[PDB]
This record gives sequence, structure tokens and C-alpha cells, in this order.
Amino acid sequence: KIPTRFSNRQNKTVNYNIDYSDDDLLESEDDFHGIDIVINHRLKTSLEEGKVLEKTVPDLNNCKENYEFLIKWTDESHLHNTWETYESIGQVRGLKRLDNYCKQFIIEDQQVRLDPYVTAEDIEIMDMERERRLDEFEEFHVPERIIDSQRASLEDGTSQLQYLVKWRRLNYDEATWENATDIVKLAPEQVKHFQNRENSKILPQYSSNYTSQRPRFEKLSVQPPFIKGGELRDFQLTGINWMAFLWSKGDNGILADEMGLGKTVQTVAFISWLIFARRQNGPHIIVVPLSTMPAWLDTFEKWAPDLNCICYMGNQKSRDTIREYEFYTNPRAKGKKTMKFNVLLTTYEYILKDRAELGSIKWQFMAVDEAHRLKNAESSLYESLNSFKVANRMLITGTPLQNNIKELAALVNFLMPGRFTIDQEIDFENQDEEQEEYIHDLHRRIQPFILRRLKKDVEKSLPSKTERILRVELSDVQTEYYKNILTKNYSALTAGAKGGHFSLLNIMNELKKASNHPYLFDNAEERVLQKFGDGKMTRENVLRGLIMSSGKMVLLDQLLTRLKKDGHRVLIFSQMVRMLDILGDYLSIKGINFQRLDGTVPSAQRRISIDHFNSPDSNDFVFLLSTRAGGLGINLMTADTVVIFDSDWNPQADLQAMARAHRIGQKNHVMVYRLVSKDTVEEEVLERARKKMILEYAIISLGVTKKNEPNAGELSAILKFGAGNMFTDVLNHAEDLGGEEFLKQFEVTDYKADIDWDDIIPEEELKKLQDEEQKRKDEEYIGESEVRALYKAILKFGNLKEILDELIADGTLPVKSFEKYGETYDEMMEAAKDCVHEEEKNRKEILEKLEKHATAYRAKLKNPLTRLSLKKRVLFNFKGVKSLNAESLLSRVEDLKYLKNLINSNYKDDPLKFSLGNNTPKPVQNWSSNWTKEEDEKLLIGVFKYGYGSWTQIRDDPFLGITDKIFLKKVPGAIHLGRRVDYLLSFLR
Amino acid sequence: HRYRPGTVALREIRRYQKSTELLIRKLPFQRLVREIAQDFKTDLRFQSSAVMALQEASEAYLVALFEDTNLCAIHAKRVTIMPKDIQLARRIRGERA
Repeated sequence: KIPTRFSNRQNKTVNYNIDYSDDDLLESEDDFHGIDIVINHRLKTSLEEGKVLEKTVPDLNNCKENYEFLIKWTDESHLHNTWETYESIGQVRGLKRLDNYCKQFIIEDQQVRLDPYVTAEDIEIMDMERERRLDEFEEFHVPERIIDSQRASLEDGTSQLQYLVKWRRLNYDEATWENATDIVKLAPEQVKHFQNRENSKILPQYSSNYTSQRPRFEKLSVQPPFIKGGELRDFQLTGINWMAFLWSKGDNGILADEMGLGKTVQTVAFISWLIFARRQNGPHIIVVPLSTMPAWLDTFEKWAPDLNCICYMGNQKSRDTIREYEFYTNPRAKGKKTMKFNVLLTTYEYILKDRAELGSIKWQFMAVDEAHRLKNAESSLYESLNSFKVANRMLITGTPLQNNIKELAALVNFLMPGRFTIDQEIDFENQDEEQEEYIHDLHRRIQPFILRRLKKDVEKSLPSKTERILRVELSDVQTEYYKNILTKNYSALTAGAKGGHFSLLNIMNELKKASNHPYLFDNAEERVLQKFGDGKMTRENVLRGLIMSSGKMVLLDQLLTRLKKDGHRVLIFSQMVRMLDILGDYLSIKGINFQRLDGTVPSAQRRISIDHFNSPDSNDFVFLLSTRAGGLGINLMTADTVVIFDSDWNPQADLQAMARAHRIGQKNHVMVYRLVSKDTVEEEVLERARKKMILEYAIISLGVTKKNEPNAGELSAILKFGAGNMFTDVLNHAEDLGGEEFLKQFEVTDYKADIDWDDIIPEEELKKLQDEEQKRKDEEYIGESEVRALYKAILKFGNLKEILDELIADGTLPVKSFEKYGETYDEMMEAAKDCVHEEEKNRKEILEKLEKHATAYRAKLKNPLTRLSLKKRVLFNFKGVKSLNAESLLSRVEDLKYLKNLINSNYKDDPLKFSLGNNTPKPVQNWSSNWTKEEDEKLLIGVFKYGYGSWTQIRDDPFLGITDKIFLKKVPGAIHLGRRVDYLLSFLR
Repeated sequence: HRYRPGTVALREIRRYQKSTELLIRKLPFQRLVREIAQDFKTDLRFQSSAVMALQEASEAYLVALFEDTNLCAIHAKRVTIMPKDIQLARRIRGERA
């Protein structure tokens, strides 16, 4: 508390507060409709003056009166886009955006149109990207989801219903408040989905309370009815049964099916089964990669349209919009907030970013797609997702084990933490029976928890894939670079370099670079060019370097010539993008139409290159990939051959690389050529790769979904195979029980085509190349609570016998049996008729006695006459609820049954086409709103859909179009609407 | 509403003198340190704390140099600093001497 030590130094006091206020700077500090996006331009401003003056270039002021621009304004909804002109704008915010648009697009478009050196390929790719920008901007007009509705007052516009609209490719920060009428007239299906989304049958708060008492699951041999979608296949149905049986035992699992089998459809159908069948409709979270997330969104839109699936991406304000407009049914409360959504789709980045706002949610299910990202137990995603309070988890992946058993240990610890332990690593040098016993124990321990289906087990039309390992001899430059690096020779590695800045850290990386190409090193092309091309550097020698600097490039050139001779297309996969640059320049000076994909390419140009390569009229021959890019969603159906230039440490990356072209539905026999350098560092790379492949074939492949005696022999055989090295009509495009099939795709075929310096670029190639160089110089260049709750349902719907399931699951009834609620409704309806007739019998005899007394008093005047006038000018208790309307209960029951039978008899296909016919009701011209016979049919249609007395639901229903005709000093009101409903039903009946 | 030229600079002066974060990005400074180090010898590894200590040393040295430079510019009846102010500061400090 009090300080026990002080300072005897007599210093002055110092104010240490460094907090500053800028209130002395307000003299120069303080004392929403503008141009935001410009989309399209039109060559005619007002009218077509003529076709003259079509030559030359316009200036900036010339385009100010010649073009009209499509404008999306600030805080607008991409539907109020206006075709404006510079003189029609005046001076608003965002004029610099319009100037930049006009300058850049008009100047560059007329420059590429009017230039003489622009080819047809450039003009068609700029037209294609212009059309891509045009229909990408045109996609913003279509709504995608309606968030919330409000009643807002305009400038003397009384009250207007106003929807919160999300668009197709826009996010929740572009969600806008718009009129209900044009949204209904534009996309009424989303309006009907929104109207289903208020009074939905499935809520998180109505979920079951299964606490280790889940019901037994019977096997489903048919597709369930609540999964509408398309059609479910047999293997997907067995996966559904496996997931349901695993959840019935309270166990977590890994769906280890191969890519292309439709794992998304399987988990969407399992979520639908968990919501509809087992009534576990609480908050579920699905964590997916961002690139595949539209492929999950359309799957939820197609297969489970009745679900409240929401998307969680974007910046801070969009996630805030999702958080306080869509998470809770009651966002304005302060106590316990229950959830509104059913499924939350999100990514890893917003799990890490918003773990506080998402970890405090009692989730019922987690589904993590691409669980190999979760392969590390030390990563931040692992501790973020492992801290979640989720009862049941599921991991969806294609490769459960990639490097060793520690990764699979991390996955099974994330699934269920503690009954499964792995502490002993595997060693191929031991090969004892105890290791085989451990492997069989791991086989029998994770067998029901992993379901794996291969592409060779289902869809019996897939052509086989055979990969060939080719080993080539290094060049002299590669050999001397390998000798200089391995026996480090910094002075010799510098040599003729002026800078001489060589880094020999990561020795194995430099050895791999030397095994790939000497041109990866700095100042290395000059030494090859001066010693072989005689210093002239005139094109043809430089490419002559590019084939003979590396020992793999001669085999690659021979393979490209052989595949150009045939009708085949080739993908080239590399680990380094600088090698991709080397091959890109090799095909550039070579003159082959190539396309490329790496990490530097943005996703728009990636999609452009993928669609250009997959087009049926594609002139592209070779497509280059960096191996670890693009995700699992790259479609490369048109290609036939895959060449792995650099072997990955992880073989699952190479399997994904060869499965880029080996997808479901491939019409050609796919071969993979793996380019290997002899007696270099890539040999132990392939040794580690085949060790990991042997491990994956041991654990994962033998535990999918009299042979147990031969299992102890074939595990020993595969461990003897894994303990030995492999290093002790060649490029044919042809190929002519499963235990010896894995003994294939591992042999090494050597290649010793020693070709001299001058024997490449022959007289056919040299004549066309020298002519192009010569032509270039010429061209330069039931209690009481249930009784009152059922009484409110009688005034809304009517009879509770046929609507017992509707009121119970919507919260209008308590947690009780359906037969107990049905029996209480029938007893109250029967007792209402007897109590109504008891009071009406005594009232009839009262007026007879009062009329007799009035006749006696009439002769005295020629009092009792006032007694007869007062009498001339129905409540009961059923189950403790007093003053119940016994007369109105039977009248509303008969009126609702007559209205429901009349609508279904003649307007079963469409209830909005109901007409009153020749029946003319009383006029309602004294009301403040224009009420006609068309408005009377709209009110009666909403009574059979929303219920009687639901004035808020009738006014918010914009299908009838009576939102502005009802006020809730204005007429008609709530009391006037109730009287007109009873008078219309009594007149028709 | 446009601001007078000078009050924004005073706001940044009052803002950056309060906070103590590093005003130079980490990766360009690491690249600069490695480029400067690699001419003395090749194959140099760097601890993260070593580059951080070099960063705060550069921060303190350059902030003190701009204080001396601002004093030189104010002494020359100016509010704009110039390279002649910098070479005066370093000379009087003895760095150019």
C-alpha cells in the first residue's frame, strides 16, 4: 500500500501525461450522393449524328460530349445506375474516377484499335476481358438473399415496406435497403424464401436434447425425401449411412474419399439428415477453403434450399452486418441470444480473425473441409478450432496421411482427444514382427472411423493412369556446378561475375537448382554463351544453350516434338517459378503457344487461362503449373500428358498434380513423365517420396471404409520393398491382383541420347527461324398455459386437429405430446357448443316475459316499455380460462374450413388467382385507402396463408400487394380489418 | 473542406512523438541489412533479435539526426529541412570530420 522507500532528491514535479488533445487545432480542422463506379460507355451520346469522322483519336473534351457513361452512385444498389453525361453531372464527388475511366479505357481502347502492330489474338483477348467485365458488372443486378425487412416513412409517403437486399457477387457491406415491389417483380423466389425464413419449421432453439441417448439408425436403401436436390448415388448413400451410424454411436470421423466423388454433396445431405430426421437443427459450422466456397454455396442452394445457410467472409463491416443482422432472432435484447441461422460457412482466416466472436457459440456440428491444412497440431488453426465448444466434429479430406504417422495422430487427436495414442515411429530398417503388429493394431483401431472410396472402385469408365520415371545424364555445366557446390568453391563459383554475390546457404536447394538448370544461378548464361555461341548472342545460339545447359531439357525438347507430332496436350509441373520462367522463355523463342499458372498470377487471369486452355478451339499446346498452387479446383480435362519436372518431397502434392488432368470423365489415357537427374540430390527426394507412398499404401490404403493370414506376409513384403533402394519405345504413348500393381509405377528407365551441340534446330527449323530474324530487320520495330395458447391458435388458424404439428413446432404450443394437445382441442370445441346453447336458451324466454309486461303498461298510458327495448337492443370457462368466446370459436372454425376447401378446390395450382366472381360486397369507399374488390380478394388470400388477425404478416406479405393499403387517424385499422374478414366469410357462406 | 498546409504536419508530429512503434517496415529493413552484410562475407545468418536491435538503433540515430537537422533549419530562418542542414549536423557531430 504505502511506499516504504522515498527519494531525498529535491527534484521538481514533472507531468508525465503524454496524452494530447487536438482541441487547440480546430480552427483549421472543423471550424452522400456521388460517382462511385463507372461501368459502361456508349458511343452515341444523344442521337446518331452520322458515320463520318470515324478516323483519328478523340481528346478528353471530345469524349465529354460524345459518350454517355453508366454510373453506379455512392450508397446505391446497382439498380439505379444512370446513363449520364459530363454536362448532365455538373460537379459531384467521384469525378476523378470518371476522368480516370474515360482516359484509361477510351485512350487505350482506341490505341489498340488503331495500331497497325496489334494482332487478332490481342484484339480478341481484350474483347473477351471487356465482355467479362461487362457481364461481371451485370451480375450485380440479380439479388441473392434478403436479410431483413423494415417499415420506413418517406417524405409524406406514409409507411413503406423496405427490404435489405444482398446481391450475387457482392458482399454484405453492399447490402442495400430497397423497395419491396420491384424486388418481388424482379426475383420473387428469393422473396418466398425470405417469407419461409421468418416462420421456418427448423430453429436452433427447437433442437433435441440427446445426451448420450441418440436413437438407433436403420440403414437407408433409398434417397431421403427431405434432400430434394438431384439424385443421390449408391456410394454417396452408403457414405450417408456410415456418417449416420457414426453419429448414432457418438463418434467423429474422417471422410477420406478421393476428389471428384462429390464429398460436398455427401456432407450437405448429412447436414440435411441431421437437421430434418434427428431434429438436430442447431448451429452448425463448416470451415472450407475460400476458393471452393462458391462451390459449397451453390451446393447448399441446390440440395438443401430450405436451410438457413449463411456465408461469413469479407471485411470488418460486412462481418459486423452478418453478426448484428442475421445471427440472432432477437438482436435488440441483452440477455441470452439464441441463434437464427442453421449452417455457417466460413474460412480459416475468419476462424483465426474472429475466434472470440465465434468461439462463444454452442455449436452442434463442425465440418472441416481439406483437413490436411489441419495436419499440424502446433498451428494456430489447430488451437483455434480445438478450443471450440462443439459436440460432434468431422474432417473431410482426400489425403489423411501425407508425411508420417504424426500427422494422422494430430488428425485423430483433433477428432476425439485421448483414447488413441501414437508414440512410436516407424523404421523400415527394423522390419520386425512387432512393427507389423503395431501396423495391424493401427489398422484395426481407425478402421470404422475412416471411410475412403477410390476412383478405381466406382464410376467404371475412368481410363488408367501410368506414370514413368525417366532418369537423364547431366550436362558438363551441371556437373561442374554440382562439383563446385558440393565441394564448396566460392572463388570458383564467383569466377567471372562482376558482383560475385553467391549464397551457399541451403546447400540442398542449390543442388536442386543445379540439377534443374544452370541458368537459375546468377551470371551463368553469359559463360555458356561466350564459350559456345562465340559471343554473338544472336537468338539461335541462346536457345541452343537452353536445351544443352541442362540434361533434362534435351528429354523435354524430344518429348515436346513427339507430342507435337501427335494430337496431345501437355502440362508441365514445377516446384520453382524461376524454372517456369526458363521454360516460358524457351517456348517463347521456340514459338509454341503456352499458358502459365503460378502464385504471382491473380485469380482472374488464372480463370482466364483455365477457360482458354479448356476451350474446344484452343491453340494452346503446353500449360505450365507451379505445383502447390490453385487448390483442388483446377479443371484440366482437355490435357493428356503430365510432366513432373521437379519431384516434391510430399508425394500427395504430386498425386494432386497428376489428378489435375486425371479427373472424372477424362476421355484419354493419361501418362506422367517424371524427369529425374542421375546421381544427384533428387534421388533421395524420390527415396523419401517412395517411403511416404509405401507408408500411405500401408496404413491408409489397407484400412479403407482368409486374407488376414496372407496379410502378415504381404505387410512383410511391402516393408521389405520399403527398405530397399531402387537405383540398382522409351517415350511411347501407349500402355497395354492389386498387390503387384503397386509394384509398378516405381521402375526407373534411363535415357542416354547423347546429342552434340549443332544437331538440334535442323534445316526445317533453321530456315523458318533465320527468315523470321531477317524479316525482323526489314520491319525494324394440458394446463392453463396450454389452454390459452390453443385459444390464440383458434383465432389465428381455426381447428387445431389438422394444424397440431404446425403450432407445436413453431413455438405456439409448449413441450407436450401431440395426442394430448389434440385431445384438449377436441374437448374444448365440444364444450363450447353446449355452453353457448345454455345462455341462448335463457335469453329467449327473458324477452317473452318482458313483452307481456309491456302490453299491460300500454293500456295504462292510453316503465315496462323501456324494459323491452333494453332487452331487445357468450362467455364460458373450459380449463380455467374465463371469458372465452364460445360463439366465435365455432364460427371461426366453420369459416376457416369453408375458406380452405374453396381455395383448394378451384385454385390449387395458384392461390393468387382467386376471384370473388359476381358477388358484390358492401362498399368501403369511406376508408382513407382505396379499397376495391381486388383488395378484398387479397385480404382473403392472406387469411388462408398467414392466418386471421395477423395484420403484421398480411401487411409484410408483398405478394398480395396490399402493403400500402393497410395502416397499423388512418382507415382501415386493425379493428376494421377484423370486421371485414368476418363479414366477407358470412356473405359468401 | 481542405486543411491549411502545416496543421496536418503538426498533427503527425504530435502523433508520432507519442507512440513508440517502429516507423520502418520489417521486411525492407531485413533485405537492406542482408544486402549490406553480404559484401563483407557471403553466407551470413541473422537472428531476428539482431535485426530488431539494428532497427531500433537506426530509429534512434535517424530521429536524433532529424532533431539536429530541424535545429539547423530553424537556425537558418527556415521551416524546411535541406541536405545542407543534414551535412551541417553530421559535421558538427564529428561524423563528416
